[PDB]
Amino acid sequence: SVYTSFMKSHRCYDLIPTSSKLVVFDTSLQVKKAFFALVTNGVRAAPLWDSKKQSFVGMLTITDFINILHRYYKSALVQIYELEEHKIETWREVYLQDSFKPLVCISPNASLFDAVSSLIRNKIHRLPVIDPESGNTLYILTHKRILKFLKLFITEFPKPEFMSKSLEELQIGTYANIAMVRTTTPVYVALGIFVQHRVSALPVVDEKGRVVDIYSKFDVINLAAEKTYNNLDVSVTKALQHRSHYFEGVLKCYLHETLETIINRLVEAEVHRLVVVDENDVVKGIVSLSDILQALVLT
Amino acid sequence: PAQARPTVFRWTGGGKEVYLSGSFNNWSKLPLTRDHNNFVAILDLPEGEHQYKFFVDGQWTHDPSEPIVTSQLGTVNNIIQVKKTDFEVFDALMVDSQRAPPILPPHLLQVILNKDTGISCDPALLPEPNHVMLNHLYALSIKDGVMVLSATHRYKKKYVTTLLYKPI
Amino acid sequence: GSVKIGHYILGDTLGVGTFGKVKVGKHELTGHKVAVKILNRQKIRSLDVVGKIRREIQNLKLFRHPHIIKLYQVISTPSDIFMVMEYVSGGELFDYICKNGRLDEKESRRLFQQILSGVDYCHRHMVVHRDLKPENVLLDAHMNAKIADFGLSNMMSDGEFLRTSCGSPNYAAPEVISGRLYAGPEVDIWSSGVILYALLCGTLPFDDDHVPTLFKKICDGIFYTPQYLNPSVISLLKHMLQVDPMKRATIKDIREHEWFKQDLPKYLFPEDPSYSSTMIDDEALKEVLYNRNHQDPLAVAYHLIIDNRRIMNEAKDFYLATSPTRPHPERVPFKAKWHLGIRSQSRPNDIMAEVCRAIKQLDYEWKVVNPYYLRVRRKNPVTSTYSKMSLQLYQVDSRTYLLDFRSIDDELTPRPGSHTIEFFEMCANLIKILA
Ligand SMILES: Cc1ccc(Oc2nc3cc(-c4ccc5c(ccn5C)c4)c(Cl)cc3[nH]2)cc1C(=O)NO
Ligand SMILES: Nc1ncnc2c1ncn2[C@@H]1O[C@H](COP(=O)(O)O)[C@@H](O)[C@H]1O
Ligand SMILES: Nc1ncnc2c1ncn2[C@@H]1O[C@H](COP(=O)(O)O)[C@@H](O)[C@H]1O
Ligand SMILES: Nc1ncnc2c1ncn2[C@@H]1O[C@H](COP(=O)(O)O)[C@@H](O)[C@H]1O
Repeated sequence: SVYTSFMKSHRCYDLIPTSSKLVVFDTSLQVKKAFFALVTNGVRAAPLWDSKKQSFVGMLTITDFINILHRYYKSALVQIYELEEHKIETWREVYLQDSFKPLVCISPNASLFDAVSSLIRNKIHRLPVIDPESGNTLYILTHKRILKFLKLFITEFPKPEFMSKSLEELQIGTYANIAMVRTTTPVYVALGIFVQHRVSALPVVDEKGRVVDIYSKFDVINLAAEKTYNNLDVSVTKALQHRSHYFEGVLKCYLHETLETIINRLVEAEVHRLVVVDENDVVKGIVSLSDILQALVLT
Repeated sequence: PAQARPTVFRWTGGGKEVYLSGSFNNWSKLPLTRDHNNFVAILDLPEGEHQYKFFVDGQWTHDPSEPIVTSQLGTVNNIIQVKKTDFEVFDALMVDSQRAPPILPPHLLQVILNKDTGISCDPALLPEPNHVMLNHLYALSIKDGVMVLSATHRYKKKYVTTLLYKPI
Repeated sequence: GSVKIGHYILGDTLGVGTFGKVKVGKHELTGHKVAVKILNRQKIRSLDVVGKIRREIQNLKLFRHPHIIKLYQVISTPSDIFMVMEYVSGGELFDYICKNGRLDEKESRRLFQQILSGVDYCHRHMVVHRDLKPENVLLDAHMNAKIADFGLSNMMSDGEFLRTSCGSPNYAAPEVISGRLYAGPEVDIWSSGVILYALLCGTLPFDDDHVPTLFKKICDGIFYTPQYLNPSVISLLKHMLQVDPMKRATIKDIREHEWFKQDLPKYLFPEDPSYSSTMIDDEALKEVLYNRNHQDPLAVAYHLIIDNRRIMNEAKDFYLATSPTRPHPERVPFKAKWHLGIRSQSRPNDIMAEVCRAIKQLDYEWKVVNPYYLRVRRKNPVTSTYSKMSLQLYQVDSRTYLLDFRSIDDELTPRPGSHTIEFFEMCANLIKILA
């Protein structure tokens, strides 16, 4: 395809910005301090470095912050002891006692077809770009970065017929096994849904099932920013009040809209997913960037 | 091809007439061109040994500052070996080679992590660094028993500012 | 017989050089004229520049640009190196100003645009001329500026400063005559400002027969502006001649200045002011002399897509961060003040002693280049390789001094660990002691 062959041609180095910032955590660091560092530097994920092994072991993301909170949260009347007293290495040991996960990374000279494949195969949203010579981590590659690169640097024509095909006819996205929360749903319950379903975002719906908001994994890090993480009994609506002053309505799409329209909307909005809705905003499903990139690579 | 290799014969001194006689010209007299106190001819010579002598104002002589060979007949000639390594520029240069604290440059006082960036772009992005700032160590004052180090390094045309969080 | 090298017949001496004389030459067939710079190999050994000469040849030969003197060929002989360069018949710009006096505004601007284009081209290739002055700016028959004599130039390295005494006092920046460390692009800009002044006024902005007075005039940055000067170019001169190198105009600033923009041809600055690549710049390269030469379609295509990317303005924010309406989605919810190295108000001798004993305490090997400069190496107990860093004590103010840590690139093949992190950990051990 026009996009498939494009990703085969270009190298990961092409997506690396001119000047960027990269945060790296020592695995002996207090895990609470690490999540505060992600907020301070404006970074959603960091490579983990073991001084003992002299190697990058893995990645610390907001998902790990969600896992810790849901696991060790007891009530708002008692502190979360493990979150404060654990080290990144100590919780990694608790998280995978028998299961073993390696560090998924990629060379800057590898193609985009390789990068998109790695993100899909490993079910990861964070792919570190590591130079094999120096051993330094150059950049953290994401779905959002790749698709925006495709949109900017690919000409519309030639245009495949599949771009004008509707979302419904292409069968892109998840219209089954939905993971949502009510407006009144406590944050702790939302964290549990994140852990079980392992989805990037939860559409916030009213009594009628119409989506009035969205609670993503990124929004959870605001608990660390405000240091409100010790009260999870609050509703997801109260947790999302911080962005109220400058927020546009939840980004959505319809089954009759074309794939190109949806890709343009996501690249312009710089968000990871759209909520598939009917005319009353009732949620019919979700179209994410992982759904789109899997369609562009396979075809 | 390799049989013509430019060789400079230069006589430093005064004279009305200066000639070059060598095995290459069959010991004829080649007039040297004068530029003040230098007499010069440039000859393309085959590889290997050549012997030569100068005729200066009616006196046969040799260059004392140049290699010589003494015959069993008492003849003293200058001798030169034409060698391939002299005619390759970087091969010729290869064999040729073989208090108060300085005031801090103000350039290093430009801290890429102290620089604020517009709210409308990716928080991971940074301004283009000055090349003199690269590889230099920047740090945060140690707090909470944690020390933070940072440096900006270059990968081909791209730059990466790396932050390391390590406990004390 | 005559003096002939590479089919060129060597003529009269154009000029003299520390290593060797520069002599005109004429092709025995076509009559083409070149300038041959003769470099005596025993002389370049006496003062050992042999590596520096080797580098200057490499860079100058790769250079192509209308207003920089082209290096055609380097001919090697047992006793001598011959540099065959383009020949321009107009001679020095200095001599032209001596004879004809000051140039008018339009001719001064025309030449200054050409000269600065060459200076910019050098900086893009990481070369600083350091010798810039009307004596080193030549002219062809058509009055085009030609930059010459890179003998005093240098190749800029990442994280390094230049303290070397260079050029001439009249064209030297205040930090140069003070012996302070500098980056070096700001020094060429200062020299370009004096050239611009000389073009307009026919005189030098800083000149005195008393050398200590001259050096004070330069450090004060006070020069006379004649009444006939355009206030616009006066503002440009004041910016280039700023004593503070941090307040001194850049080439980006000069390209933006209104006096410089007037009548400016496009071949002089085909590229964006930035010396680092952009997503849009690479795009054209992927699609597969021309930029600096008169326009050709292959060159034209480059500007076509550059102008096409500019008109929309929708692709620039992707590759880089702007420093100062809709906030980025991930920047909305989220102050630490960074500083260079570590500071000490103690005596320079005491802080160097504390460092040395701490280097020893950590079992690091170190060599002393300068009382305030150290080169330290640590062996990695895991990877069995070595981590190198350089230490330099600087003076921030009267009572404050600063220890600077700088990473040193290794020569190794692909290697275990992270070179950047290993540099941090090596500094971390020393900082922990010193703090
Ligand atoms: C100061 C100095 C600088 C350089 C130097 O070395 C050389 N000078 C040279 C001159 C010539 C040369 C070139 C063209 C000539 C002449 C004649 C007519 N013409 C037309 C001499 C040559 Cl082909 C090689 C040289 N090597 C020698 C001295 C030096 O010490 N002078 O004694
Ligand atoms: N490159 C990687 N290597 C190893 N584990 C990763 C990587 N990226 C993400 N993870 C883990 O995958 C889980 C999901 O993270 P996320 O990528 O935010 O969905 C978390 O446990 C991360 O620590
Ligand atoms: N709220 C949700 N409920 C159910 N599935 C989802 C939800 N959000 C994303 N997915 C699916 O999860 C997969 C990974 O998407 P993401 O987690 O957005 O990277 C895709 O198949 C999505 O369609
Ligand atoms: N479809 C959407 N509608 C409204 N806001 C969204 C949408 N997708 C993501 N966001 C917001 O974008 C920010 C980051 O989302 P993400 O990076 O996609 O997890 C959070 O503030 C989300 O609430």
